[PDB]
Amino acid sequence: TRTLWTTPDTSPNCTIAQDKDSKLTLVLTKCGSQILANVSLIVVAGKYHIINNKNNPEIKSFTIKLLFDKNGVLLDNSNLGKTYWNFRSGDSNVSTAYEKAIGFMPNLVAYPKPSNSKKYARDIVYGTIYLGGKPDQPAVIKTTFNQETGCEYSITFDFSWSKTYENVEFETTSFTFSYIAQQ
Amino acid sequence: TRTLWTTPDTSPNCTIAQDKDSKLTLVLTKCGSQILANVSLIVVAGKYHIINNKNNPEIKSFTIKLLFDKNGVLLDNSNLGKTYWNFRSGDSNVSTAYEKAIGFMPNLVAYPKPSNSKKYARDIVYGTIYLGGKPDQPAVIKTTFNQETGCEYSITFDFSWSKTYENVEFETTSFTFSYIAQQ
Amino acid sequence: TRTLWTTPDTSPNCTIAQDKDSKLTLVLTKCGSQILANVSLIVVAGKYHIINNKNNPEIKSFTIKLLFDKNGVLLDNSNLGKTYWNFRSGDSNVSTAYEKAIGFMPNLVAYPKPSNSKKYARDIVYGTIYLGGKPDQPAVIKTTFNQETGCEYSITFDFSWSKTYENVEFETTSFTFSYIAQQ
Repeated sequence: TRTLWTTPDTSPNCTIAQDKDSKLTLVLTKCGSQILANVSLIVVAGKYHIINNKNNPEIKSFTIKLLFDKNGVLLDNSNLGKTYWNFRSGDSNVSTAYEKAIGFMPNLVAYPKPSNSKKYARDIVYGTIYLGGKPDQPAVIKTTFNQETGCEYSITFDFSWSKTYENVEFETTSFTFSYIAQQ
Repeated sequence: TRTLWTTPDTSPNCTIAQDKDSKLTLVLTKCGSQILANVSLIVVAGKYHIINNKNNPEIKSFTIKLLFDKNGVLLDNSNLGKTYWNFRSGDSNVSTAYEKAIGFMPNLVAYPKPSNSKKYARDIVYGTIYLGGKPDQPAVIKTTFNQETGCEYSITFDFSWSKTYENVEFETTSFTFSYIAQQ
Repeated sequence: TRTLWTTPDTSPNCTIAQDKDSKLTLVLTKCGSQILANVSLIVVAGKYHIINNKNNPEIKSFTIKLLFDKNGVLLDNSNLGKTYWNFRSGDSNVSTAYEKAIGFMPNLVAYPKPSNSKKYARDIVYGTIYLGGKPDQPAVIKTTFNQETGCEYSITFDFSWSKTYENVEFETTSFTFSYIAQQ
């Protein structure tokens, strides 16, 4: 499978700025032609952990890329660690190894490659999450489909602020969206 | 079925202002009592294609109506073209229009018809999409259930901008919501 | 089952400020590891029915708590009435009470208890609903998971305004979100 996730375990699984500096809590759940997605992010390390824009005003956005082969396995030059990401059983993920989740991938027809044809804005799903769950502390999470090259399919999360933040931990609220499946 | 959609093909399928001037990319996917919906809009023609509010400040909202008989077939005086809209098999629809679509329709109990009784606002699901996928360029998408007359069921999208736009193509981001099913 | 709901009937089922003063229209629908949730609120009685902030500027937020035992039955010191809340069969509920809908519950792993650790903000799902479906009249709906004590699981809705409202009926638009299931 119903579900292809990174375990909810919060053992860091994502490399933004330095090795295993973050936990991306992505959960994809197939309902026929739509994948239902729930996403969250805890930076625990280095750049992007604590934000001081009085210090570093240049720092106010970053990116996490998920790339996939013709089959839909995570290509290990994705920001996300390949081991934790696999179809879920219970509190774990069937262990074994991931293979053949096509149609967990976003539809190429619906969400074309940049090369294949002129892209429209339906490729994108803007959402807003909140740092520390504080209403005064929002940030944007622009999810973008099959727009990376060096892969057959992409999901790519772009995080951005626009507010000058002084000592704010980048741990987000949950956000939910859907996209159209390849099959 | 799982899914009732307009093909993602982007061959114009919707009549807002003039014949086939737009592509409504609606995708309904039944999860028991809830329909999970993903919606997008590309205007390609005439009024509402390029927005100049310096020229036409009066122009900042329009409407797309989906009407359904007792059975849940699109009544062909809906803004959406009746041919492209049918239960999905592959990237097409078996290309013979459906007969038994009910319970893709929004619940009359939950979302009543405009009776004498006190009407509550739970009929409505406000969302925000973004023109050209630009954060500076938002617009509203008020989805409204079973409030149109001359039909048994309605889904109706109301698009509005508070913002004075100078030469902006009305092509939207994806937006996802859910409603309660009739059956 | 697919669905665990409060009937869509407008018969008050929730106690905010005084006995049965409100109708919470909560609808949980299991798609594997994610619950897809649709929520609405009609206050019909007493404090929080009509809002005058010229009169009572102190009044601009309130809370509805859903509590669950190890098994996932609503504990009857929840704001929501235990009788109307049960797995859906037609537009009714088989009128025989459920025990142990676990995995309609939010995951403890994902959404931990306030257990003496660093708590992260992924517990929370901020949304905005609109009073009377009027764009000028928004309110916030901070949904928060497993953060209440005297229970094994919690869903808790926090409603807040920040705008001075003069004679506004607190009846909301629908709002849709998802959380990760326990199992």
